[PDB]
Amino acid sequence: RAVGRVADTVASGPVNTEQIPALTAVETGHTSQVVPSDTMQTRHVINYHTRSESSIENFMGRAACVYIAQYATEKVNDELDRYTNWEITTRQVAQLRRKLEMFTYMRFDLEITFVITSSQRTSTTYASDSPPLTHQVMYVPPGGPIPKSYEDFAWQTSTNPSVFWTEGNAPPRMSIPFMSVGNAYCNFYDGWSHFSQSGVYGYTTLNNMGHLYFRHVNKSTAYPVNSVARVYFKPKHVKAWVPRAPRLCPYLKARNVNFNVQGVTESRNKITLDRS
Amino acid sequence: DIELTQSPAIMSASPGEKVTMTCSASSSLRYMHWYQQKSGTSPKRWIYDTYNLASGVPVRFSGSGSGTSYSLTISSMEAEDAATYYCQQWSSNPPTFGAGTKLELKRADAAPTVSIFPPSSEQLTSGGASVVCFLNNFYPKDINVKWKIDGSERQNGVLNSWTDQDSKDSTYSMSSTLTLTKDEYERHNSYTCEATHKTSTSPIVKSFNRNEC
Amino acid sequence: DRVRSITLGNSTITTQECANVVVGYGVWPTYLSDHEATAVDQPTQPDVATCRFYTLESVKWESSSAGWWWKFPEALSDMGLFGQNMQYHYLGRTGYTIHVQCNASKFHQGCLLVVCVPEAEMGAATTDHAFNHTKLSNIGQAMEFSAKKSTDQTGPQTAVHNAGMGVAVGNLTIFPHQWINLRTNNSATIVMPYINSVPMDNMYRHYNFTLMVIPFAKLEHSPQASTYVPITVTVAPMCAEYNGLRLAGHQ
Amino acid sequence: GAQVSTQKTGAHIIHYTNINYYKDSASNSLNRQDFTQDPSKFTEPVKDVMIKTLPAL
Amino acid sequence: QVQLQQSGSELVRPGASVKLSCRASGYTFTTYWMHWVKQRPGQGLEWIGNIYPHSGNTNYDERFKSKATLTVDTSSSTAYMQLSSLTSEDSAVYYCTRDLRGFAYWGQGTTVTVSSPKTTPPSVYPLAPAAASMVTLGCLVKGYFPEPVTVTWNSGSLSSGVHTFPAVLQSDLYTLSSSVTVPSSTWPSETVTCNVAHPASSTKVDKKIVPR
Amino acid sequence: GLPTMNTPGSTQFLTSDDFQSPSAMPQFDVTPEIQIPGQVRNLMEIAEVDSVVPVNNTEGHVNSMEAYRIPVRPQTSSGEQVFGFQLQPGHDSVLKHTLLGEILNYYANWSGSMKLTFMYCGAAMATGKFLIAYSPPGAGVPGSRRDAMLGTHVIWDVGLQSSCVLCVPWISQTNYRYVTSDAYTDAGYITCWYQTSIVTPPDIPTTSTILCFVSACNDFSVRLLRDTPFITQQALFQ
Ligand SMILES: CCCCCCCCCCCCC/C=C/[C@H](O)[C@H](N)CO
Repeated sequence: RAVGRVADTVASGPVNTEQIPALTAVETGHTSQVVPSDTMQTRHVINYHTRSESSIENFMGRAACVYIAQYATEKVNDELDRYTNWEITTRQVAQLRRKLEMFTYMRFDLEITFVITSSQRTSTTYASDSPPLTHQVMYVPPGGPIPKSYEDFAWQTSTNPSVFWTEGNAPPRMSIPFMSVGNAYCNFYDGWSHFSQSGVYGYTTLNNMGHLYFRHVNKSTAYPVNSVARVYFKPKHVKAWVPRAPRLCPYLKARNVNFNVQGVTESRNKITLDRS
Repeated sequence: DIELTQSPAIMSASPGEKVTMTCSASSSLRYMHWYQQKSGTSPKRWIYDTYNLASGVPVRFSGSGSGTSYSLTISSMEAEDAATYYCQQWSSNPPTFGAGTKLELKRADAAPTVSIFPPSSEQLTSGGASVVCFLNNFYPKDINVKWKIDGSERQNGVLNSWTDQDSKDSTYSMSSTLTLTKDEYERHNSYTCEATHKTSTSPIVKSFNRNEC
Repeated sequence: DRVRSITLGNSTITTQECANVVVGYGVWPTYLSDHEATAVDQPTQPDVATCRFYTLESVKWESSSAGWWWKFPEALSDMGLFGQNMQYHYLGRTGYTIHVQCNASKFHQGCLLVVCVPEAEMGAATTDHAFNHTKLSNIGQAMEFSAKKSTDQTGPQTAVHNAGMGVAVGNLTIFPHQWINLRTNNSATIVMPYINSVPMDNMYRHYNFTLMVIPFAKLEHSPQASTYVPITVTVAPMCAEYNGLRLAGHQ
Repeated sequence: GAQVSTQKTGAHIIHYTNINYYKDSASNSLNRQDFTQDPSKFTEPVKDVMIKTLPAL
Repeated sequence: QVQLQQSGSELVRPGASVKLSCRASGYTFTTYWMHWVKQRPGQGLEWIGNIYPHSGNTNYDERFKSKATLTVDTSSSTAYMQLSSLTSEDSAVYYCTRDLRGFAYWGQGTTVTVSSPKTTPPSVYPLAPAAASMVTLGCLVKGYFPEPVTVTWNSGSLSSGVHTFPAVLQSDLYTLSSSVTVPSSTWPSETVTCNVAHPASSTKVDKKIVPR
Repeated sequence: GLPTMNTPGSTQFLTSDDFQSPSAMPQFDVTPEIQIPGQVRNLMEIAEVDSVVPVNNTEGHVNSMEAYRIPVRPQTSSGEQVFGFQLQPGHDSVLKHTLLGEILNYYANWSGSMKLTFMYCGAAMATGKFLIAYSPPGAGVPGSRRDAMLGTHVIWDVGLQSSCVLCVPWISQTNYRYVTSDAYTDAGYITCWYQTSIVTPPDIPTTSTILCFVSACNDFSVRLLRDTPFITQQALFQ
């Protein structure tokens, strides 16, 4: 028998026994293993179904948007300026955060894809021939020197990893290893940053993954141009421990588990079904 | 609606205590800038991107603030920390920011002296009259002053000039002056000044008369 | 069977209506091994002065009760030499045996859910405000859930149907749990191992798990019956060891 | 290093070849063909074994 | 280092087009936003106008619209902030700040008043008492219309206890005071004098203080 | 210069592809993994665990613990109804927010048998018998115990073992049903009836409480991964 394949049902007949598979006790914390071959008469079914879609690698291994960055070729305010930054976190989007918060601890590699589009800013004229735009997405490790402005020396990236990409081609992509200092990524942290139980409470004190800096490598354009970089994360080689109950209430903040009080489900009119 | 400034107008702190800041903005923000305006030159930049750095700012300075309330907290005050602090936010109608959060260095509270300099012959010849009394070397800033001549009080034409914080003693010096006329000074006798403060019980009195030359 | 004796140190718990014992995630508590250690110095291992049954205070079950929670190891900070070893050491690592016990007659009814929830990070009551550590866990006091929602400026959100975490309280039965059904049950026993992402941790800055006792069916009886039903919680550390000996904390 | 596995196909020419091109194991593709499981940690976390047909108490 | 400073202007005959000059040359030229922060004696910090050299896209603020022309001239590297059709409210210290992420490179700021007054000479008046081991001194300056004033004591030889007082305007004229501490060893032994000079009006007033 | 040719599909970003990419941190030494208890390898290990069902979700009881408590009392005539819902494990408002319901909402197909466990939480001196049935969808919901004894039922006898399991079999014409329910893949109805009554001694409160738990059997599976329709946002969380 293959692994992942669900169990077949055996044939059963009528019984008159002192055995009681239906009568149990859920006070023990034990979920009963009653199959339909215990409370009725079944036929022999050969079941070819497989649990391939339900694996942790298949359930997590889709690329999901985690951040939408914005930067222009000419500065109007801040935001948006000629460059922008992003502290790496998986908690600004609701879809991947709820998928990750079904487990307490995790361990995975990371594949990062950027979809960098561009559009012309609103002006009185647009007729201008422009060369192809080149972008840089520098990764600054925790503690390193951050770019203070445009044309800064820190974009020389002698040890920091950095990608260059010209518009029109395939999206860029690079793989990341497992970057935690402990043995697993903590999705939750019931604790504080200081030993006196003050400071920051929650998972914010544990996530320290560095920043991600974006800019145009072209010096200028004729007329200004806004640009949007979408970050896509796909976990791979995933391990997961201690499953949590699923999040019911909608999130409010990217650094907190805070919530407004919601009902447990939706309401109906009466507890009984009524028709014939 | 809609005005935006710092929350405390005039504070006071000694070198050795906490300096925690609070501001207000009419519109939300993502970044926040904190500055320091000293009396005598232009202000300087102390905190950008709510935490990052400056050129000459030491390690004891800290900052935060998101949306409509800012916080540029100093963990320990020293003698070089006497300046006014304002915010910044770029817009789309920048809010505007505050005017600056005033503060003075704290030490033992000083009681002043009051010296009346009578008008000489050179002012009364030209056509003017000004009886002065100078309240110098006091602390804190607040003084109730009053002009009393021959018993009754006078508040027209009075002045309240304010020196800044000193660099040697960090106290204040105030000029309490009224202006008069050449026959307005020739119809009263005893021109006095009392400087009411919480340090002393009774305000200090110096008196002079007109019937002596 | 329904009898059970548990002996740990110089203390013994007897039970005559026991359901069973829930053992963690199938894992018994054990000591750390050489291929999982990080700190280099030798740890201390007081096996009988520290691994013994420590009883907390009691709570009163009413027909309006919402539920209680305790956060560990901070709930046993004043208990004996277990609390004295937490003060002098930087790291600690232990498993637990929790025995929650609530007796009533055959004329009372009610059901409690007794969960042990790892990393139960709680959300604040006044959102946009940070909140105190005294409202999250006192040293041995039982913190109380509420029926309706909480509007405290510096505490957590205590509406029990959200369990203080933003989830449905009915889905808490994936954490190691047992029920105390007064029709059939007298007490609940849960054996918890050490669950963390690091092999050792500070026992002051970090709450490992939160033991919640939530009434799902409320206590109701005749008025001429006994009206005071208490619930008592007895916790024993298991395989506790400590690294990093310095002066007494904690700051 | 040509690893020849079995393709995912239905029930009732079926293989594929993979080369690894990079030196880091973080650079590989996903492990989509591992479907092992044991739910007895969560569904039966008890100390004494509970037989299905027997009484529970 | 970003060089150098900004230049100040005096009261002009009315009707002309005023024009400042910011010499901000630490360039790094030329793609930046020279935001002109303004400040009254009420210490309120608002903005006057910006520009962009690559295109010419100037900006403004609701109080200084109609008209504040700020044209870019990169060969001169200058930035103007004067507004046409302005009124007498603009007596303010004028910053001309180049850009970075925050407001990093500020200017030193020039004060320019505008009205239709006449330059009046200063009037150094005697302040001498008519009693201890020390005494104070002073010489009041009454009635000077433009803001430049001078505070000198004995040509800079007794310049320690000189407490500098601001001149709050009343009836559109400035009035401050300027004192010094004089011990009894020099009082009334030696000659102590003061001088208030107005360089915009070109008159120097010297007085020797003798006690009555 | 090896002669190649580009097929359709080049320079595209499909979000469910398996390609290799160059590492950004080359020769990085990852920290060694330890034995944490509770490793999850399949999502169906979670869905096979009992979670209590909010059957009494009539407004306003969804903001309290009254959603989970099914009231039972001594009756005046036998054969009444206790509760009833339609078997839609990812669409019905009774079952979609349980532990089995939140996992099915990440998918579009489901298949297999499910378990319904009921727990009498009354006094130790009160006795009762119930009939929990399951009706396949061809003829509408039953309206009496006579219309429900003809279906797939079980008769619960309340005694020392406080729990009983109604196991819902897999009866359909397709191999998979749809999570967001349509008329083609209807799964039926679940009703519960009074077999006799609740008979208590004196000095015992009248109204009592049953808790209901749902899980999945060992032949359960899901298919067609999709996004959940439960979580939503307008702007990015700051
Ligand atoms: C221009 C080069 C771009 C290269 C991109 C490098 C960024 C990789 C750093 C992120 C790696 C860790 C991501 C963090 C994952 C979750 O937040 C953890 N569960 C919590 O720490």
